[PDB]
Amino acid sequence: NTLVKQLSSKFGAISSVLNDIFSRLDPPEAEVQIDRLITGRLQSLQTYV
Amino acid sequence: LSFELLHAPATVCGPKKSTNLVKNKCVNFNFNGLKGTGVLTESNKKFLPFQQFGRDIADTTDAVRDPQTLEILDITPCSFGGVSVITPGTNTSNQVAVLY
Amino acid sequence: YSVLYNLAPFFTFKCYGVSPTKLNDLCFTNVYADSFVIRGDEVRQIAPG
Ligand SMILES: *[C@@H]1O[C@H](CO)[C@@H](O)[C@H](O)[C@H]1NC(C)=O
Repeated sequence: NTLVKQLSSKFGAISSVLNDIFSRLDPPEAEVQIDRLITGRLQSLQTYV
Repeated sequence: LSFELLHAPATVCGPKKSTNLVKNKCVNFNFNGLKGTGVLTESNKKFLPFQQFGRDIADTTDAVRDPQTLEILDITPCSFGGVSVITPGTNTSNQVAVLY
Repeated sequence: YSVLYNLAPFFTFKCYGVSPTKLNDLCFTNVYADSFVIRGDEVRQIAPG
């Protein structure tokens, strides 16, 4: 349940939804936003393991 | 210029033409600026007139309202699963079996 | 928003939160337009933070 609920954290990004970030903003900043989200989710997975 | 983005009908955007509504198959959908992939089916939820879209325990959009007709559509992902390959040694045979 | 580069050469066009580049695909609830007149040295004051 904790792993599932950790998917709504923005991790310092504009949004937690990838589609909104990709459709609302340019690739130059989309890179950093998706990097932040990906790093947060990878950290969550490693902690669970 | 200040733009308002809320859980509202959101009736101000560009000249994009709409297509027909097709159900019971995994498709790409763009419901009023909201993009996604999956199969849309008739929903049996008791939506209230002021409500626009639903949500699940996993905090994701799993129900939408058609911006043309007062219809609630449930969104589910298309089929998914894992595949395992059962083999003896390659020193023995090249035949395999597959478990979905 | 496609027809917006049809005036005098704009000196300031800065967009926060949405990429102006061919991104009229987003649907908004309402739009607010705030128009005023300032001096050139004060234009930089109109920005977050
Ligand atoms: C236009 O949109 C309104 C919104 O409720 C809807 O009732 C009506 O059926 C729509 N007309 C057509 C031709 O789709």
